[PDB]
Amino acid sequence: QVQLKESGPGLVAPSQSLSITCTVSGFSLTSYDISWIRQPPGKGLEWLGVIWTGGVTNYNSAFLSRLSISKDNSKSQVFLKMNSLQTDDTAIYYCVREGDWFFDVWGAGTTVTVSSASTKGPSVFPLAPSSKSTSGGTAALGCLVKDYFPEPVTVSWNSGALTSGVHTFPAVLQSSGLYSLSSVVTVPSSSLGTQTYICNVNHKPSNTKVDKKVEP
Amino acid sequence: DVLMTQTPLSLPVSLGDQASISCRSSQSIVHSNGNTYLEWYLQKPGQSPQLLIYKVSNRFSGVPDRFSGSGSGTDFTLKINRVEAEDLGLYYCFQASHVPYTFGGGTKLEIKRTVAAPSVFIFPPSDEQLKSGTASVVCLLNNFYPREAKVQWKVDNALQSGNSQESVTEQDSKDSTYSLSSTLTLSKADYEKHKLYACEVTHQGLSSPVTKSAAA
Amino acid sequence: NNICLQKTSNQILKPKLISYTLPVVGQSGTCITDPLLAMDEGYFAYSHLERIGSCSRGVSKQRIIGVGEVLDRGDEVPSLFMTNVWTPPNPNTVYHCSAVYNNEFYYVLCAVSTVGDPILNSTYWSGSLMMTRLAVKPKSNGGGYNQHQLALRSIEKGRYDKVMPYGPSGIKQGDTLYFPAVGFLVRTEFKYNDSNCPITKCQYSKPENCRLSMGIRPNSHYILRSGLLKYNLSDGENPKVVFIEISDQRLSIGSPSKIYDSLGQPVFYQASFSWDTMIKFGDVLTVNPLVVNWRNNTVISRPGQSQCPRFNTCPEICWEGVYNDAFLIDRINWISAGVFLDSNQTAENPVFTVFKDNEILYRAQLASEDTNAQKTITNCFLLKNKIWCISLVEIYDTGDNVIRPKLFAVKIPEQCT
Ligand SMILES: *[C@@H]1O[C@H](CO[C@@H]2O[C@@H](C)[C@@H](O)[C@@H](O)[C@@H]2O)[C@@H](O[C@@H]2O[C@H](CO)[C@@H](O[C@@H]3O[C@H](CO)[C@@H](O)[C@H](O[C@H]4O[C@H](CO)[C@@H](O)[C@H](O[C@H]5O[C@H](CO)[C@@H](O)[C@H](O)[C@@H]5O)[C@@H]4O)[C@@H]3O)[C@H](O)[C@H]2NC(C)=O)[C@H](O)[C@H]1NC(C)=O
Ligand SMILES: *[C@@H]1O[C@H](CO)[C@@H](O[C@@H]2O[C@H](CO)[C@@H](O[C@@H]3O[C@H](CO)[C@@H](O)[C@H](O[C@H]4O[C@H](CO)[C@@H](O)[C@H](O)[C@@H]4O)[C@@H]3O)[C@H](O)[C@H]2NC(C)=O)[C@H](O)[C@H]1NC(C)=O
Ligand SMILES: *[C@@H]1O[C@H](CO)[C@@H](O[C@@H]2O[C@H](CO)[C@@H](O)[C@H](O)[C@H]2NC(C)=O)[C@H](O)[C@H]1NC(C)=O
Ligand SMILES: *[C@@H]1O[C@H](CO)[C@@H](O)[C@H](O)[C@H]1NC(C)=O
Repeated sequence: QVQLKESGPGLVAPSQSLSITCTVSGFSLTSYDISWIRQPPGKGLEWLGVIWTGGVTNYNSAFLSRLSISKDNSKSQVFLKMNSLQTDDTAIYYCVREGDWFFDVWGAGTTVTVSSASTKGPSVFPLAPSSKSTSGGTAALGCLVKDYFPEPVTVSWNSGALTSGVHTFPAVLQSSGLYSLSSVVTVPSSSLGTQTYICNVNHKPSNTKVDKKVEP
Repeated sequence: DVLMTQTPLSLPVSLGDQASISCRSSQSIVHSNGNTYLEWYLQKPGQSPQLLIYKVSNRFSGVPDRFSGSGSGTDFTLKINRVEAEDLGLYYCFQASHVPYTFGGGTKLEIKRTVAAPSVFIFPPSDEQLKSGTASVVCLLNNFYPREAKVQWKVDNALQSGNSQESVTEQDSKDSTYSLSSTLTLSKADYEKHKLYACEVTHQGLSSPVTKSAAA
Repeated sequence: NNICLQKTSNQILKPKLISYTLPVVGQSGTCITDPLLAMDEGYFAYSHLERIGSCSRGVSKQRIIGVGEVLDRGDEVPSLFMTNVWTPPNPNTVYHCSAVYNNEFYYVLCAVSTVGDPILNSTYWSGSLMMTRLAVKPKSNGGGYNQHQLALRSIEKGRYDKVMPYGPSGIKQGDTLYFPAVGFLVRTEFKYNDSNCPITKCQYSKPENCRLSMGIRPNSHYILRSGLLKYNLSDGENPKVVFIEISDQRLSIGSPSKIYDSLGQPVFYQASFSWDTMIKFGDVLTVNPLVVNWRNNTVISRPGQSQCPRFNTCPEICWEGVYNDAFLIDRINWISAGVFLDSNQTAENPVFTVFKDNEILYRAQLASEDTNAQKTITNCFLLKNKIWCISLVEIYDTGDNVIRPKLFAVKIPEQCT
């Protein structure tokens, strides 16, 4: 059970500062060097910094003025702080573990968006099954998640009971500036009306967890 | 400051065929220790990057033997023979011989597969969103191989433009297929009792199906 | 032995680079870690672990334990002249080596662990130790005079489960060697009073923090207490080691320590690896009931992380810091010398520093302000009546992205101008 978990703010205003905490499990910060890597949306991976077991810190020259990396050995936490944040800075941020100058284990990443907008929870609406949504014995049912500004949202079906035939589309920013996505699950036509399907949606930045039941 | 260039931005490859990715470093990547720290990482859709090859040709623990790294000086290539579907993703080369460590721009591996036809479904707006004053009509194309596909929205029988956002999923490991959501978003008033909200799909493996909703 | 006693902006310290003497090959490209430099009389012990790759986890190429003489190299500058080198078989099993010099031999006590660093995999550690004796002036032989390993009939650890050398250097008194050490005590058996912890001037400090940070994590199975390991050469055919705990005055988590004779008396230094970040060292009042009359120093501290940074004196849960020891060089005025990383929260910028309890007297920056560095070991001695100090300083090589020890010989200046 070796894991790296990243906690971040979601939303950061331009010129203000980003702070991310990585909690590490199954290993000692003294045993292993830890590095920070970021993926810009669409764009490829970039390496920002490393903190050594001793506490020596080595950073990419470009971010040296604005970037600080720190660790708490006792609480098994590694901290990244960045300043003067700008839209270019918006990226998924990764806490990685290094063995012999290679990254053996990677955090899930935290999504950081630089924006002056406000965080806003989503509104979930049913995409109802219908004859129009039925082909043969297979039917499509879905939920639309709409109007959430911070990018990361996770959609689950039947509280994670149903993972089969599920596609969650990549989100599109609207003219509103609020993201919208549709999650669709293929289900048997016979099942509909005797089996209850409920979407579970989590938008961590707004501390939203919602259930929407989907009926025909 | 040492730059890594990956020659194929996109590689399409059939199952069981051999995929070959290139990586050039702008300088020698041999360390004083005499080890060339060139590493190859894969990012499957939805996941963090994962280590495949380190020190040019060493397979990281767990990586199957059909993955293979070679190289000399500044030219490195990764070969995937007998490509399997679960190999699709983004491939990055990486050097840690020089600080700052640097990644290559990435290579997307796409799987060539037999043409598959989309399954098309239409979803009319929930009355709940219709209480919100907005109307979203969703069209879903499921499980089609050639990504290229055209979705036409006809309100009544009028082709509509400027009101639709499309979103396509990444290739699925299991079936090597893509799925797409075309949403048409209108105001409640703009949903002026128009009947015939219809969705016309054209795909390489079809001869043009339409799915339509009579407004009430 | 007279030296400047006045604070002086003048650059009167002029250190010499004498690292060429040590067995460090820069050209190899390797990281050199886990250093040890011990000097007593005219002789020194030295040790390091040489790695190919990263310093944390590159593959071990060699562990070196060497001894030799400290000699005037020809121009009234001291250098290290290694005469006897032992490479431990199975380098990866050797941890936490400590060295004491007696009677023409240097004795190195090292932990042996097939489960990793005993501090980190402490419940699984065997507890086993190895004692190796190395002749400082070797001779052509057919057996073990130059190198041999000794039998530790017993290890008297008292209420501790495990005891271990923990720090570079120790002392001799007669035929009894005293190594800096640490005891692993089951946390549930650690008797402590929360009221004693000093949170009075600290708003965010809590009573639990001093007890909690006596381990490497609040929920560590063990706590670590510093102390000495005693080895009486004139005691049976194979003598025992006896652990001796440090007194509980100004108690901090067990950390790499050092005990050294200076100007006729033992001085103890303990690295500050948690919340009491001010330098911990002073005259040893008693050795076997180990009690140290700690300096109340208000000027010298060490860099930390965000929780226990330089100059922190408020109880906090933390295990961070760096070993930057200091060597007493004048007991009449209690002036000491050492290399300290002149930064609050980053391990950088080594500065050679001559200082009193409440005053830094003078200093030489050995590298740039941005120069990453770590462990520091200072030892002072006389050379033709001149007080000289030799400092080992781990410094970062940006070209090879590794750390390597550099040696500075620094003559303490007799005159302030
Ligand atoms: C590296 O870290 C050191 C140590 O920081 C301290 O400990 C750490 C562990 C943390 O706890 C940290 O919060 C601590 O500060 C830093 O040095 C320290 O710096 C502080 C702030 O600069 C100093 O505090 C000052 O000391 C001077 C005396 O030398 C004193 O005059 C200051 O008074 C201030 O506070 C008073 C209330 O207590 C207030 O009434 C004062 O008002 C007058 O002055 C104002 C201007 O200063 C003026 O506006 C007003 O009208 C009045 O005329 C004043 O605001 C204050 O107590 C610490 O002495 C100092 N300690 C040490 C050991 O150096 C370093 O700064 C840091 N390095 C870097 C690069 O960050
Ligand atoms: C810096 O300041 C601190 C206070 O902040 C100061 O602490 C004091 O340390 C001394 C020495 O450790 C303590 O004195 C001891 O007290 C106990 C109990 O009373 C005595 O048993 C001790 O006596 C033994 O040791 C003596 C010396 O070897 C023997 O002569 C004697 O026979 C005993 O064997 C000893 O007196 C003292 O209690 C504290 N507390 C105070 C005064 O706050 C520290 O000394 C200062 N350090 C420096 C370097 O000035
Ligand atoms: C501490 O030591 C134990 C004992 O050797 C290590 O446990 C072994 O771990 C390996 C790989 O994790 C297993 O294959 C063995 O089965 C374990 N041995 C036993 C006896 O259970 C443990 O991993 C060590 N921990 C650290 C941090 O070094
Ligand atoms: C060492 O042992 C001898 C006798 O075996 C004894 O006379 C001497 O005092 C001992 N030294 C110490 C420091 O215990």
